[PDB]
Amino acid sequence: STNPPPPETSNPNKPKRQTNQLQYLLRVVLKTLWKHQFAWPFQQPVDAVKLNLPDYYKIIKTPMDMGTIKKRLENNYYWNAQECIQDFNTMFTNCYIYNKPGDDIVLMAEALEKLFLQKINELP
Repeated sequence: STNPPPPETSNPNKPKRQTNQLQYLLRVVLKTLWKHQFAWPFQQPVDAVKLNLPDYYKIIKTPMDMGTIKKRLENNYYWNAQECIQDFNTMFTNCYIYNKPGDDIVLMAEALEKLFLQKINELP
Protein backbone atom coordinates (compact mmCIF):
# COMPACT_ATOMS: atom_id res chain seq x y z
CA SER A 1 0.00 0.00 0.00
CA THR A 2 1.83 3.06 -1.32
CA ASN A 3 0.72 6.26 -3.01
CA PRO A 4 2.98 7.57 -5.79
CA PRO A 5 5.24 10.52 -5.02
CA PRO A 6 3.43 13.87 -5.07
CA PRO A 7 3.86 16.08 -8.16
CA GLU A 8 7.09 18.02 -8.47
CA THR A 9 7.20 21.38 -6.69
CA SER A 10 10.57 22.60 -8.01
CA ASN A 11 12.35 22.07 -11.33
CA PRO A 12 15.62 23.57 -12.60
CA ASN A 13 14.98 22.74 -16.28
CA LYS A 14 11.85 24.84 -16.69
CA PRO A 15 10.95 28.40 -17.77
CA LYS A 16 10.23 30.41 -14.63
CA ARG A 17 8.89 33.96 -14.47
CA GLN A 18 7.76 35.90 -11.39
CA THR A 19 4.78 38.06 -12.39
CA ASN A 20 2.14 40.08 -10.58
CA GLN A 21 -0.62 37.72 -11.72
CA LEU A 22 1.12 34.67 -10.24
CA GLN A 23 1.62 36.72 -7.08
CA TYR A 24 -2.09 37.56 -7.18
CA LEU A 25 -3.01 33.90 -7.69
CA LEU A 26 -1.17 33.11 -4.46
CA ARG A 27 -2.13 36.03 -2.22
CA VAL A 28 -5.79 36.36 -3.24
CA VAL A 29 -7.11 33.47 -5.33
CA LEU A 30 -5.46 30.49 -3.64
CA LYS A 31 -5.72 31.99 -0.15
CA THR A 32 -9.47 32.46 -0.66
CA LEU A 33 -10.01 28.85 -1.77
CA TRP A 34 -7.68 27.61 0.98
CA LYS A 35 -9.82 29.20 3.70
CA HIS A 36 -13.07 27.88 2.20
CA GLN A 37 -14.92 25.18 4.11
CA PHE A 38 -14.61 22.72 1.20
CA ALA A 39 -10.83 23.13 0.90
CA TRP A 40 -9.76 20.25 3.13
CA PRO A 41 -10.01 17.38 0.56
CA PHE A 42 -7.92 19.41 -1.91
CA GLN A 43 -5.17 20.90 0.29
CA GLN A 44 -3.10 17.68 0.05
CA PRO A 45 -2.52 14.95 -2.53
CA VAL A 46 -5.26 12.34 -2.59
CA ASP A 47 -4.48 9.67 0.01
CA ALA A 48 -5.81 6.65 -1.87
CA VAL A 49 -4.55 4.33 0.88
CA LYS A 50 -6.55 5.81 3.75
CA LEU A 51 -9.64 6.40 1.58
CA ASN A 52 -9.44 2.86 0.09
CA LEU A 53 -9.40 4.06 -3.53
CA PRO A 54 -6.76 1.82 -5.17
CA ASP A 55 -7.91 2.91 -8.64
CA TYR A 56 -7.36 6.66 -8.22
CA TYR A 57 -3.70 7.19 -9.23
CA LYS A 58 -4.44 4.52 -11.80
CA ILE A 59 -7.43 6.25 -13.41
CA ILE A 60 -6.04 9.75 -12.83
CA LYS A 61 -2.76 10.15 -14.71
CA THR A 62 -2.03 13.79 -13.74
CA PRO A 63 -3.04 14.33 -10.11
CA MET A 64 -3.08 17.82 -8.64
CA ASP A 65 -3.93 19.50 -5.33
CA MET A 66 -3.92 22.98 -3.83
CA GLY A 67 -0.94 22.04 -1.65
CA THR A 68 1.15 21.38 -4.75
CA ILE A 69 -0.06 24.63 -6.37
CA LYS A 70 0.84 26.49 -3.18
CA LYS A 71 4.39 25.12 -2.94
CA ARG A 72 4.87 25.74 -6.66
CA LEU A 73 3.80 29.38 -6.25
CA GLU A 74 6.11 29.79 -3.25
CA ASN A 75 8.96 28.32 -5.35
CA ASN A 76 8.27 30.57 -8.37
CA TYR A 77 7.72 27.33 -10.29
CA TYR A 78 5.26 28.56 -12.92
CA TRP A 79 6.18 30.28 -16.16
CA ASN A 80 3.08 32.50 -16.10
CA ALA A 81 -0.40 32.70 -14.59
CA GLN A 82 -1.83 30.44 -17.31
CA GLU A 83 0.33 27.47 -16.31
CA CYS A 84 -0.87 27.81 -12.71
CA ILE A 85 -4.47 28.15 -13.91
CA GLN A 86 -4.07 24.87 -15.80
CA ASP A 87 -3.19 23.20 -12.49
CA PHE A 88 -6.38 24.53 -10.90
CA ASN A 89 -8.39 23.33 -13.91
CA THR A 90 -6.64 19.95 -13.79
CA MET A 91 -7.40 19.53 -10.08
CA PHE A 92 -11.12 20.27 -10.47
CA THR A 93 -11.39 18.16 -13.63
CA ASN A 94 -9.67 15.18 -11.99
CA CYS A 95 -12.38 15.31 -9.31
CA TYR A 96 -15.13 15.30 -11.95
CA ILE A 97 -13.43 12.47 -13.87
CA TYR A 98 -12.91 10.03 -11.00
CA ASN A 99 -16.16 10.75 -9.14
CA LYS A 100 -19.83 10.62 -10.19
CA PRO A 101 -22.14 13.62 -10.64
CA GLY A 102 -23.96 14.40 -7.41
CA ASP A 103 -21.23 12.96 -5.19
CA ASP A 104 -20.32 15.06 -2.16
CA ILE A 105 -16.79 15.71 -3.40
CA VAL A 106 -18.11 16.77 -6.82
CA LEU A 107 -20.50 19.31 -5.31
CA MET A 108 -17.67 20.64 -3.14
CA ALA A 109 -15.33 20.91 -6.13
CA GLU A 110 -17.99 22.71 -8.19
CA ALA A 111 -18.48 25.32 -5.46
CA LEU A 112 -14.73 25.88 -5.19
CA GLU A 113 -14.47 26.04 -8.98
CA LYS A 114 -17.10 28.79 -9.24
CA LEU A 115 -15.31 30.83 -6.58
CA PHE A 116 -12.01 30.24 -8.40
CA LEU A 117 -13.44 31.51 -11.69
CA GLN A 118 -14.94 34.57 -10.00
CA LYS A 119 -11.61 35.45 -8.37
CA ILE A 120 -9.35 34.99 -11.41
CA ASN A 121 -11.82 37.04 -13.44
CA GLU A 122 -10.52 40.10 -11.57
CA LEU A 123 -6.98 39.64 -12.86
CA PRO A 124 -4.49 42.32 -14.05
